[PDB]
Amino acid sequence: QLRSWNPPSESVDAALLPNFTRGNARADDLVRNNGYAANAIQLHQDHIVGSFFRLSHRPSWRYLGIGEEEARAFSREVEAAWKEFAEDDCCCIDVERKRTFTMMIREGVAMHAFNGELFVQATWDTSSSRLFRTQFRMVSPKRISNPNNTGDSRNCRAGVQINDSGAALGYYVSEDGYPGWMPQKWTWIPRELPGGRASFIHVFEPVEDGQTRGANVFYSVMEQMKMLDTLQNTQLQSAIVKAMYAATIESELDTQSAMDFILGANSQEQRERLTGWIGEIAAYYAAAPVRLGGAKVPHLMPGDSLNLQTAQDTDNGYSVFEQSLLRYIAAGLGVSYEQLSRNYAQMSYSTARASANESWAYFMGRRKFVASRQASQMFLCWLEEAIVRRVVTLPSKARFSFQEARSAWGNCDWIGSGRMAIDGLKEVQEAVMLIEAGLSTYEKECAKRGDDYQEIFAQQVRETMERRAAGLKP
Amino acid sequence: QLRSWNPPSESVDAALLPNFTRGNARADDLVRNNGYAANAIQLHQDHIVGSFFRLSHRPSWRYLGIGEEEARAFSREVEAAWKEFAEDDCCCIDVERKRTFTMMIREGVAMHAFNGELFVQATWDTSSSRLFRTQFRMVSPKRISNPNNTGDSRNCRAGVQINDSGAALGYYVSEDGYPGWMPQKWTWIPRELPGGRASFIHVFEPVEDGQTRGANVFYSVMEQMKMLDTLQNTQLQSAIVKAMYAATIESELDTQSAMDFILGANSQEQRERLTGWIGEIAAYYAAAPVRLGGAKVPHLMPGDSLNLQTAQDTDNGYSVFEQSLLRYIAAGLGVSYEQLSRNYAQMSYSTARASANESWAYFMGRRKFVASRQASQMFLCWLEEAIVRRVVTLPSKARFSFQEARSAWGNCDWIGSGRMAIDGLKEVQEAVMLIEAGLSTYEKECAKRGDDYQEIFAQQVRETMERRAAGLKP
Amino acid sequence: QLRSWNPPSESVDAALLPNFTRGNARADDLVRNNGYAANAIQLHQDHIVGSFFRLSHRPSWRYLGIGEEEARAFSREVEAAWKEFAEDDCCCIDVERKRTFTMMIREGVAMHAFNGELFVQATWDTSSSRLFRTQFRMVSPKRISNPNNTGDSRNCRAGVQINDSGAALGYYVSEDGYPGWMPQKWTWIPRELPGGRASFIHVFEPVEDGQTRGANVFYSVMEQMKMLDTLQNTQLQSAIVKAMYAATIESELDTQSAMDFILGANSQEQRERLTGWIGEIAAYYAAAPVRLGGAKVPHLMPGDSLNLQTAQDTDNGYSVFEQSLLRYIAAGLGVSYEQLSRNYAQMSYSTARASANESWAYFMGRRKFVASRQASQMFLCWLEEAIVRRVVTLPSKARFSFQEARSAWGNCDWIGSGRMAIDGLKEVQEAVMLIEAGLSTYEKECAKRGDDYQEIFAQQVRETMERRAAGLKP
Amino acid sequence: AQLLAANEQKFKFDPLFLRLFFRESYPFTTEKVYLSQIPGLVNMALYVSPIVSGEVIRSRGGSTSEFTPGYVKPKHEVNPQMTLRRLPDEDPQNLADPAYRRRRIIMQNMRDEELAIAQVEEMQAVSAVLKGKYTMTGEAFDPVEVDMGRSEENNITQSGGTEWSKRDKSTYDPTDDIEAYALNASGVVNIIVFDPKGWALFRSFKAVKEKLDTRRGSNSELETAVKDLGKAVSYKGMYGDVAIVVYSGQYVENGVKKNFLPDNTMVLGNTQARGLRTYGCIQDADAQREGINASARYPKNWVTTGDPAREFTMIQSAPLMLLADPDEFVSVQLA
Repeated sequence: QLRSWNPPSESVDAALLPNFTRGNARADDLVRNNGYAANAIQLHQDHIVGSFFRLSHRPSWRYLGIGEEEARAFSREVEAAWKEFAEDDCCCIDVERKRTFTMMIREGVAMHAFNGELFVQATWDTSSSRLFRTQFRMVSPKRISNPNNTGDSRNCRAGVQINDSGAALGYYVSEDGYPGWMPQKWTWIPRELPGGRASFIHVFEPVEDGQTRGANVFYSVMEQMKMLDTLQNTQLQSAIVKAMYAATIESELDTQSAMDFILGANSQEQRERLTGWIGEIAAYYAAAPVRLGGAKVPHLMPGDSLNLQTAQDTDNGYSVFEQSLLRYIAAGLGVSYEQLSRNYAQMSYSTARASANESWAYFMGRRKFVASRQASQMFLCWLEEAIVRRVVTLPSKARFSFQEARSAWGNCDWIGSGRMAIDGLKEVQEAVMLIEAGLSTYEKECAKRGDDYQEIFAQQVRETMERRAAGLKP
Repeated sequence: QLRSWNPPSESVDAALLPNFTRGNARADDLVRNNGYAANAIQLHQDHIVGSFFRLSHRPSWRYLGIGEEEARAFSREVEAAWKEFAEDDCCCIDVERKRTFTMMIREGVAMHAFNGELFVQATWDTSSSRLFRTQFRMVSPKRISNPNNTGDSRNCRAGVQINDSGAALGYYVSEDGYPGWMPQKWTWIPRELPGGRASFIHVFEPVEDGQTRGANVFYSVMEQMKMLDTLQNTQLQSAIVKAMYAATIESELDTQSAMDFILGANSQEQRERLTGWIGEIAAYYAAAPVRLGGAKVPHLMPGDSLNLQTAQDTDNGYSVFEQSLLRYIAAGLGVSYEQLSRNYAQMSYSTARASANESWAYFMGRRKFVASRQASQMFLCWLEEAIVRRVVTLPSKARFSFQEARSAWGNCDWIGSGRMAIDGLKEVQEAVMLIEAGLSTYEKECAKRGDDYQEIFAQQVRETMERRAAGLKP
Repeated sequence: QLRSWNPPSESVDAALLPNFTRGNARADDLVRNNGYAANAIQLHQDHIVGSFFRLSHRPSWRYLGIGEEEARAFSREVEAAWKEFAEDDCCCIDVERKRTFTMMIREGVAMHAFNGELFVQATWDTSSSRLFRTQFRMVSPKRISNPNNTGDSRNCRAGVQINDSGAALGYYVSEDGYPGWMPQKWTWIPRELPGGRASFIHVFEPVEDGQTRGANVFYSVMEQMKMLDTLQNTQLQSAIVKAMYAATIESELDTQSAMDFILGANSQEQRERLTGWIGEIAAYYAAAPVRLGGAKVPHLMPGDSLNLQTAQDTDNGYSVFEQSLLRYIAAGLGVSYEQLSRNYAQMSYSTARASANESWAYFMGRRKFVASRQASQMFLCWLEEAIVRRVVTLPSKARFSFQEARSAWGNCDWIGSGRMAIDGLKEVQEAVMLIEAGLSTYEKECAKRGDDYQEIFAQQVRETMERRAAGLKP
Repeated sequence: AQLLAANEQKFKFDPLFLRLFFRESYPFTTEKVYLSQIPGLVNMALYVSPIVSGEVIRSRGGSTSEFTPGYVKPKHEVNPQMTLRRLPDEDPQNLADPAYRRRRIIMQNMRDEELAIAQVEEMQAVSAVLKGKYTMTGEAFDPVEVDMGRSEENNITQSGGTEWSKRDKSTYDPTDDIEAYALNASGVVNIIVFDPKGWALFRSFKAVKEKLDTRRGSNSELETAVKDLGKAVSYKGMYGDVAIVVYSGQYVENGVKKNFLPDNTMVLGNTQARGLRTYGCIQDADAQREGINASARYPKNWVTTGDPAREFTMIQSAPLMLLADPDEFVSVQLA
């Protein structure tokens, strides 16, 4: 079985890139034919981004000498601008003109999960319906190959032109293949502009040094493919052969030496004996009507029957095989099957909350690992455009210029899915302890709750004043 | 078995579009013959929209410089207008004149679930029974094919005319096929008007770039089809063969060499022996009446019987096969079977509330992903019409014009199904904690409760004053 | 087995309408022969309407400029009038003169459940026993066929005359067939009058566009039919063959060659041997009295016996087959069998209240989906008649005329079954939390409780004053 | 079944015929060779008056433009049941791998394949420049004679008149015959490559042996070519003006082996004679739908499902290599 799937013995990058197309193609096959990939990407979406992905700008006020109040007001301005620019209802923020920021993050994270890499391009849109002429078009991974599909070279390696030190200079984007009859032409695309401008945002997780591509799926999913095939076929055979039945006719006849002599005489010159016996047996079956049930017994003149003696008859064991292996690959691939297909077998209280909190912290890990890159890159490009357009005003006491301290000025964090609910009592006792001991700040409280302290305080002011005015109890 | 269903190895869009008609047709077959699709669409309806889908208009007052109080009063006016326009009792808001806003959302979400896409068209009704001359007619997905059913082309691709960059310009709507004998003629329909007017609302979820169609169902449901078939047939065979019985007659007779010699002599020239024996056996069965029960033993003269020796006799295993696979595809397709067909097997407390809260948050995900598009599009069209008719008054200090900031002015959110009830104690301890710590605002409190803070306060005023007047206890 | 039931591969409307009569006829067969349909319709009745269906008129006072107090008093007048008109004790509100409003809703919902559609007609009764000359006669679905049972046509489609756009103009009502010998004649009936008057209330749920008929039952119930048949027959066979017994007589005799020679000699010319042996065996059985029990051993002279060797002897499996399938179709069709036939197997506390609350919310869904249409239509017709008769007085400051704003004036909601009881502690802790936090209004409190705030306050006034007068404790 | 790109050899070692005289490759998208389509030699003299310019010049319509290329498509099995060629002690553990055994055995199989087509192409070349006739033939195929047009003076024989065997082994000089046969060759001859015994009786004359220079005196890249193909081309040395070579290449036919060269033959001509390598259509659905209908060679590795449920390596080609000028070489049978 190791024949149809073969690992070379070498560093992972040189063991994957030669068989990149086959592994990725069979990955496409399984993610299309199989529901597990859809469920996994959907849960990753709903744990990492969830409803939305919220920007929070925190310029390094302490290091830059900027006042915290000026930083906070400038952040208010940039947050209002960014939310109003992102909430465009006409899907107009993409060059394809059919994806908002939500689906920017969606397709980016999905493709960085599947192929391990995502490709964003900051292009200059001309549609004047918005103040900001920068859109972000996502680039397929099929596009990145060496110019004219040539094999890897000295410095042109699977489509990326690098130096001897590996520094990613640029890329050869092959032309799109949709419809299925466009030819591919390779075009030069630099990774970033010299001034720090993020033109081609290439975010991938390298497992080792010098690696150019991300992680796969199929190269650990062939075994589900062939287990589902084998369980499927074995259930089919079991079902079809629980009551397969042979309906033949035998007789006494069979006078050993006499039967053999009759057969030999028929073979030599006395076939009339066989013809007469066949006629008698045909008359037998047409005067009997030899019929078993609703159907006719298949015509068998005496002396021939099937021997449907069977193989071993122990239990198939597939039960504990499949539970063990589903277990196995479930906290292999990472998301547990007791919800990837939802068993409720013997699961208990500590079971539930321990599994939930470890899995949720681990999704927080993946979120902070493979979402903040895209978030910061897009925010940096948008903030550069805003500074170009003088939408928001930089602090006058800027210790470093915007172009010099884009990292310092464009320092930001992002908020993923909403408020976690698992037990209730858990979150509420945590909340009461934090609010009584002061062990929670504005920033981490809002991180835990998916809200904002400024708005909760303003709305509590509104709550109290409306209760006082209408006669309610604050 | 892989013969009657075949995946190509290619990108998903080019692997689905060539076999679009067959997959969709067998999807129709299974959603019509099978109850699971009906239950799934019904639960999706009752989790996403539920009773109703409530509009809430929040123009970006902070960014536009609009006062929050003016924004709130303008929102009050637009909400009153929208509710009174939507509550039309004569089903008159559609061109078909037989669906209200509720069934707009219903059919839209159902078709965007089945085919992955929904097609709305903003048409100018002439029926003067309402102030607003805009209706929204939904367009079938069968209509979108290339002009005269031609195969995909360079830029005309499965009915959508796009550019090289993929931008969806317009569509070729084939003529309706009901009654089953109208010919199809393809008509041009642009996606949107240049001024931002949403004429042809085409909302679909693209799994990858350049994809034009949504997701399927059958391409993961063929296995339920053939498992239900195999379990059905195997139960039928098991039932019919638990007591199938062969009723033949044998005798001692059978003098080996003598019987063979008699048969050979009969075959050659002595058939009178066989005739005499048959006569004797007929007299035997007519003087015995050889009868077993209520029925006659089927006529078998001696020397011939059926050999109903069986196949293996181990348990079929279908029990744990079917539990494992129902498990499997249940949190595949997404909604758990312990309610898609309702098992109560060994299910526990943490089981219940963990499963319920994760599934409900995930339905909140689907709701915010595939309902807000249609909601915002319809609201934008209706608000544009209202501004045309001067029903509601835009703020005088508009920083941007309506046509320029339709996204900013027409910023809105929507509320789906009503107040979730699962445990009681859970929701009430959450409510008491939120109302004591102030950790809940007007907007998210009303989101959690399915109510409105303004109306709860006004009705609490009414409550207190009526209790005071009538003598009750506020 | 797929032979006696056949799905075409096409859109659901064109896959059902050609086989409409057969599917509906077998649906009638199963709903008549089978108790499940009766139980399901009874529970749907008792969950949707229950005891009664209560009208509540809420004209859009805010949008129309009407004062809330005037709207409430006008609603009081219309509610008193509607309750006194509906409470007619002589069953006189129907043209058939044998159904009140309760059975209007009953038959309407039952037929909209069975066929997916209901047909009401607003006719002008002449019986002067009531002030209102409008009755509502319900129209059978068998009546709607093309004029003279012709097949579907261009615009005349299964009895409905529509345009190319599908707009339902009118209907061809075939004459009644009771007694079973009236001929059918097709009469024209428009769907609604141009002035918005609801003449022919045709309420059906269309699964897709252009669909004219509702949903079925049998097309998912054939499998219960044939499972009940197969389990029935297999239990009958098992019962009859647990102790079927063959009572024959064999003997030693059987001297192989000698017996064969004797039989051959008898066949040729020596039948006297057989006659003598038969005489000896008859004397044997008449001198023995060969008798086994209370009955005589059936007469078998030696040398012939039945071979009742059996088929396989594994457990039938029907146990877990039937539990799995009852499970299956139970939360298929929607109402769980652990009450459609009431199992109490291993069912637990979270089991009970989770299942109950989800099922009850889902019945609230069906109620608000398939009851409010009929309620609003009937209320609109009755209110139009009341305005014609000047029973209730419209507001003088009417921003729009009655005929123009029938939807705005005739805005109404309805209350179904009474106060839900499942646990007690649940409802009471909910009630105490709502009444302490004010999180419940008049309208939704009365919706939850099945009462009225005005009457509860008036009766609490009466309670307190009678307790004070008689000496009790308020 | 492995991909198309697993066709890396870097082993092009044809015996100085298809690489030195017959460089002029013309793979077509069309079945036959259309010599009218090939420009070949261009009409290459006339100018126009210093007022205006003249007509349009075309490919000058070759008289015969219809011959059948030798569409050769053999195959083999690479069934992982053999122990393979084990290069000395490079970790036979990878041979123990079915993956490495299968890939280097498809390497070995396919290299056998192109050297097979190369050796049959060399037989075509030796027929071509030894008689001007080529036998496009095979069972279940009509024998087409493809003639470049070798003239009679290009087929004049040494045995006619006086034979070198029937001459003085000491005083006679065959150089006179050398220019006698070289004059009617439409050019200069600079290689005198013999078959072995032909060179034997050539050098049997003393005048030859004290006229030839055994020294290198490296004239051209022919020494480099001999160093490359030290197998069957043997650079005897200088005969002074001209280079002396001997070809003793051998083809190993169905049951036996024998030399490419006949007993005693010679072709007098240049090292830069023009040789056409017209190539026909490649009848493989893969080749057509990926555009390899006009190419040199096509490999593939592919699995048969069913009766011959196995896996094979398939090589397809269609050469019809000829010589542009058959008169360029004088073909002489020797004494």
